[PDB]
Amino acid sequence: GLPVMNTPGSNQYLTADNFQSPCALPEFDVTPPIDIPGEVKNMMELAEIDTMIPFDLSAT
Amino acid sequence: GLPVMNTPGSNQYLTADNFQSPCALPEFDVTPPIDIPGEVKNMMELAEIDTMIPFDLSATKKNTMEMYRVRLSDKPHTDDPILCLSLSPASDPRLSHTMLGEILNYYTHWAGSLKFTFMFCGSMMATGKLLVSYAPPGADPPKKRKEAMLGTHVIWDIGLQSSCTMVVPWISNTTYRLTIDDSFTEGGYISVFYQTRIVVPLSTPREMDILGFVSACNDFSVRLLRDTTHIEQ
Amino acid sequence: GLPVMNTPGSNQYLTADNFQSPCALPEFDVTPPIDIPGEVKNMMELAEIDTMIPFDLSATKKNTMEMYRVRLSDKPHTDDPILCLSLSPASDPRLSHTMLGEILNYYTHWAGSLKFTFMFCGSMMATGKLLVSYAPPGADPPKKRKEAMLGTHVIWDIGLQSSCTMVVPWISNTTYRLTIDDSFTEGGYISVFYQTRIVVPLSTPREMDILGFVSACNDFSVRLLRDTTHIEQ
Amino acid sequence: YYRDSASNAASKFTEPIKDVLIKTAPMLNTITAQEAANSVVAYGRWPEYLRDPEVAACRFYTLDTVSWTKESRGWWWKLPDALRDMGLFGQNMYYHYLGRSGYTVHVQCNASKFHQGALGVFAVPEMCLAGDSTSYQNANPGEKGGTFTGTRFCPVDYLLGNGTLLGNAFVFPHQIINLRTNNCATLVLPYVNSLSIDSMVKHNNWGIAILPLAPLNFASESSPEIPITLTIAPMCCEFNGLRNI
Amino acid sequence: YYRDSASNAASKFTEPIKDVLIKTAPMLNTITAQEAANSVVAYGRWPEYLRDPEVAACRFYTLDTVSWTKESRGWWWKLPDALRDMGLFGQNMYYHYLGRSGYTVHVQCNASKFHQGALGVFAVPEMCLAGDSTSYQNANPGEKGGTFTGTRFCPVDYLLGNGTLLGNAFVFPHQIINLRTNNCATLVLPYVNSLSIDSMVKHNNWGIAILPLAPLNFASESSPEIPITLTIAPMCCEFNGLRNI
Amino acid sequence: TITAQEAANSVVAYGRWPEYLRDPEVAACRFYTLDTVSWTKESRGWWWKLPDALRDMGLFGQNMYYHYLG
Amino acid sequence: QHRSRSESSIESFFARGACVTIMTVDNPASTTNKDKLFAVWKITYKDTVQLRRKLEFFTYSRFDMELTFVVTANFTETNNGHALNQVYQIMYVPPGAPVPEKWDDYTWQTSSNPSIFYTYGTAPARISVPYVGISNAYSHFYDGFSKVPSLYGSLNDFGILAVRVVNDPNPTKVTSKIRVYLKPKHIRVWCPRPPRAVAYYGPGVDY
Amino acid sequence: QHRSRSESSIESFFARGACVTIMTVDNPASTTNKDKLFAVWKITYKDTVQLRRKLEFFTYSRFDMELTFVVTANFTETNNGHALNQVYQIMYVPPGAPVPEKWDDYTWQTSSNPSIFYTYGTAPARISVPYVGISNAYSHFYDGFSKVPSLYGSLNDFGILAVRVVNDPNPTKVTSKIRVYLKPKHIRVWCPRPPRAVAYYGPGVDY
Repeated sequence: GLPVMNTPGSNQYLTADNFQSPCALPEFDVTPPIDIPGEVKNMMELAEIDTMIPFDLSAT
Repeated sequence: GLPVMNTPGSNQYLTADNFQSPCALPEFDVTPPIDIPGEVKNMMELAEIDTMIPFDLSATKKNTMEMYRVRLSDKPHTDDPILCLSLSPASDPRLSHTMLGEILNYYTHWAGSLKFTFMFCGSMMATGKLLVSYAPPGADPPKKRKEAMLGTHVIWDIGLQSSCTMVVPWISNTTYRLTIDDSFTEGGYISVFYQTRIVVPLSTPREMDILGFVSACNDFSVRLLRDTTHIEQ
Repeated sequence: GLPVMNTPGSNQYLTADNFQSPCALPEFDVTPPIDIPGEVKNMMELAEIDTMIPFDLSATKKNTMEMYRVRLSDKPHTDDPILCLSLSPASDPRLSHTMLGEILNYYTHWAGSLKFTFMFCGSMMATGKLLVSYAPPGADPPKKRKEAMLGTHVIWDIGLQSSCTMVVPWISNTTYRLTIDDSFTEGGYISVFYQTRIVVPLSTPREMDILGFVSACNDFSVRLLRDTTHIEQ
Repeated sequence: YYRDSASNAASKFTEPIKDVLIKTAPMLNTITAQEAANSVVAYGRWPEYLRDPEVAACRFYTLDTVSWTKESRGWWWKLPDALRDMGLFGQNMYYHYLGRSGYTVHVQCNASKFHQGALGVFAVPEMCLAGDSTSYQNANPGEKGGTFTGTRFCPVDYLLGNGTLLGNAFVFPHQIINLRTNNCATLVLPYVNSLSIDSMVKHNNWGIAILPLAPLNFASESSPEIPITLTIAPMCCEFNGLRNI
Repeated sequence: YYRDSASNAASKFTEPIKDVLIKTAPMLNTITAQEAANSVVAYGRWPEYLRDPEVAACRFYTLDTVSWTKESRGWWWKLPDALRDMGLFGQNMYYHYLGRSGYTVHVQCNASKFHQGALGVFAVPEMCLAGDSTSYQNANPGEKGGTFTGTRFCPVDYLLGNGTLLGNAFVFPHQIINLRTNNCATLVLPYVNSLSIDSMVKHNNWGIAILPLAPLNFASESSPEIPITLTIAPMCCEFNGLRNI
Repeated sequence: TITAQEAANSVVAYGRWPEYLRDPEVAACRFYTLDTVSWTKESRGWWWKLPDALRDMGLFGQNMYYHYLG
Repeated sequence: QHRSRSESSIESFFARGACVTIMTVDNPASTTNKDKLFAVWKITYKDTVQLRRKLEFFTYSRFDMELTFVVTANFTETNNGHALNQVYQIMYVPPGAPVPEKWDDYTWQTSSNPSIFYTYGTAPARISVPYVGISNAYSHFYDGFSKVPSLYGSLNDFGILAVRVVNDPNPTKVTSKIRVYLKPKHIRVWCPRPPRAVAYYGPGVDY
Repeated sequence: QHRSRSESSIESFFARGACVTIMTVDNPASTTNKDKLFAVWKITYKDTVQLRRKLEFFTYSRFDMELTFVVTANFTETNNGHALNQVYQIMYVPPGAPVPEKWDDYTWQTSSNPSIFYTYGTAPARISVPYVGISNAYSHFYDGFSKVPSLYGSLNDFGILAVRVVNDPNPTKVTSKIRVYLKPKHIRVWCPRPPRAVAYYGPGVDY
């Protein structure tokens, strides 16, 4: 058919790759999401929350 | 899905290929580069830097400060050149350790012009004349000042100019020449002769020194990269 | 990623395929070509060069200078041809060693016209007539001058023309013919006959020589490349 | 194919003179005049402020002179270490966390018309030296400087102290003082570092080396040793992180 | 797919006559006239200067004649070696590093109307000969030339000295002198070499061979041996790398 | 180019500039620097003859010896 | 001008793949219960003469890495017992993370360390690492100290490579070697310096 | 005209792949410690009769090369011990560089020499070399000498091919042969000459 050449790095599994995969349950309808109030989109939004500093970690 | 056929040369690793590869640390932000001053974009830009020629690699004056100086004394001369230098930029022991030599040692074919400069480091009260002559390829070096005078030469007047420049052009049947070759025994020569004695006014010392520098012009080139460095024992 | 299916004929090496391959010396600058004069772009351009036909491959006059000459003597003739040559460009021992023969020996099918030239190398004071006749395919060669006169022929007059040309056209049921074949025993013949004796004015020598040259016209062609050269013992 | 771009299938060097690029900046005036136009600007870059500043430190600091005899092998200093005790520039150096600046170095030699010799001045960036074995005491000799040596801490002159031949040393920004032609040299060093700003107390941006290419000689009964003077002026300084005292 | 192009999935031969292509150049005038229009231009290329020159060497050089008897087998010369001692052309040859030029060769035979025979003149590029075993003494016989032989250094006539049959020799630029038709031949050889210019002292561009195709015969009491003369004229010469002397 | 700015303080003999013969080599145009001579505290003088002094200097001498008139 | 300077460019002069290390691992016999070997190697160019010497021409540098792995194996004794196909884990530990100290350990579990699983007998494994550094360029020469009255000339940190065999022990001991081929990419350099001679070089600027 | 001259063209007449050499290597037994064999062969067309004879029709030539490698292996003794898959290193040494002289040597390390790593049992390895020469064309016949009062007819330099087995010795000796198939490409020729007869040819123009 179409001529092709296999480059190095084929038939390997890299745990950090981003490839399309075959779906196992096609023709399945998922429960739609609802508008729950508190949505977090970045973990820095959690660092901007004031929290008390433990000043006395002495065993006592 | 799509029909495909596997050609010869698949599932092989060629150490000279240029293929896209999978990134190992995606979603990572790299430190941006800053504007550091001195940026080098080609290794020929380093060959165009004048560097001193070690004229005396003799074991006596080897790997010291005396090997870069040519001494002009008061003793009578025998019509022989002060210094004669071959034009093998990568096959002459006195010219292979310069920056040009070390950039040529990483390649196989070279081609272009060269430029030499001589600097007189004597007294301000001295006077005289020197003859700088260039012998083209295929001609054995001259041995007397009259022979060199009939060729291509310049008279450098010590007394009104302190430095003399000489540009050696590019001559070859081929477009490129081999850096390392044997049996060539050509490329030309550059020689310095005593056109006139050196005169001093008073008890001024009669021993002077001259230095030399070599560089490549803006039409130099190299190709067919070759590296042979190895520390094996 | 993309779904693909491997067809038959993958991971095989076919010595007649035309696929892009990975370069081994990228970032390398090649010496540019120059305009050398004599450029050959097709091997048929070499078959259109006239070359002498060895007429006497007899062991006596074999691999010498005598095998290219046909001698015209003063002795009486018997109405038999001076020379009769078959038209197998790659199956006649006297015609296979020419340039045309050696280009045909590298192929299997050939087709086109041929052209023969005869040159008279006798005296300027000689006179006479010769009959050059062409026998088409499927006809046995003529044996008497009268038989050849009734066919296709030309009378060459030694005395006002020194060279005679004869073009053999292309006749075949098929569009191509095999270079090497057996049982064919056809293709025609070219024969030379004594229409008239040779007359000389004085003690001028009565022995002359004639040479022959063969070439292919501008409608010749070959195909189905075949090579059988081997030095094996 | 891939969005992250780690894999997508892929005259200014030879010590430019001041007049070439920047000629409208003879603000140097007043230790010398008319020699500012024959100065070399390292890498063809003029010192500049950090785009998107003391006044007292703008002055010149004339270190002690050094005696060039018929035996000396060379001298070297470190920048900014050499100015760690010179007034307000040193004060700012020691009482801030970060600082940056360029330099202007003027070298002068006092010689008569009957002296002969040649000096070379080299400006090495990140001039990591080495002896023949370092500590913080060796790499920072102060304004006193250090001295090379031939065949304590004293690198080798013909190797420049770092294993590389002296002849090639001309890759670095450099200048030549030939007593029969001129006796002054000027280098305008911009700020060179991998970081946009760094702690001055721990890191030496530049090193200055002075080496006699041709020894000193003179007519009989003359002065047997001539003086060499350095004058350093910081340019476009700025510091951050001011401590007390 | 790939940028480097090492893999991307991938009448003028038969000794043209002068009048065909270049007829406005009868500048040859004055060893012969009206035979310059029946000359052959090798490969249909006229000698030309090196695009993006002596005058004395423009002359003709008439070598010695040679005697064609009823026994000779052939003669050969090398170009430019044959002209290594002919005045200023040889002087320039020996006192330069590089040089290039084309040639014009005129061959003449003095014969009466009662002589018969035929000669062939061939111009072989890079005419590497071989005997029956070479040194520099064999490949360069000078203006004296050399002689082929039949069944010292003497190649084989019917093999042309290089193992290939004589009959095929007509692939090379050639001409035929038939005593009953004409007795003069002219070849205009351009410069042929893999390099655009080369050292003349070491490399022979062309070789000229003369072979009797049909032996010599004549009427009784005539001259038993006739003379053959060569006349060579360099064209569009130029040299570089001039030495002294 | 053996000297510059001293060509304007030169003397032209008899106020006549050399000229071609009205109603030409290039190599001989060069300069020929003979050997120097030592002026001591005893010398009395030196003299040369033209064109004899240039009878062995390259192509000018060659032309001199291989022509009838010049 | 029919001559180009495109073969002396920085990319052409540097971007060439060369072997930097050979890492040995093995799968031992299931009878003898000695520990399974694993390989650890810190990424550094100060062991290959050619690459280093070509880098010391300059003082500041930037580049990405392209790493390829060539794996070979062999039986280490004459036994008729054989082994099935083997899978190798090749873990890249970025600069700043813990290094494995035992063949079985949480370090071969962390979601932070990216790994490659390579099955013997297929195309060599390959990855690309970007420019990882806290400064704006690597520094081959550094005139500075960590602590002032401490190391004289900063050292560059690139990461670590660890390798092991996922398969559990067979009844046959089989030993494997992985050769790492490194290729700098998108390289830039600054501030040229004179080159050093071939005197075994040295660990620092010492000689 | 329904007949074409496109099969006598220069490309059609020359551009055909034929075997030029067979290079033998082997991986010896791990008991006997004899040196591991490696193969070296200088690229030259003066050993294949057909290609040479087809080239001697002319005097000046230009072309690129396309090289393919067909590898085969076999056990050389009746032993039950076996071997794992083998990887072969095939190094191309351009014209002018040193040639390997021992199986382990810095020549199989230089970044200048490009290598191919080929795993047994997959598609044959292939590369393409460009026109490498200092003149503007190859010369099959050269009427000249190197030194004038020295070799009579220049010789062409194409490179060298070296081959070895990366795997360390197994307990079983296995011998391998690599066949090289060469294909000229983009070929041009000049100045035709008469062809020679089949007289074993010769090393030069000698006969």
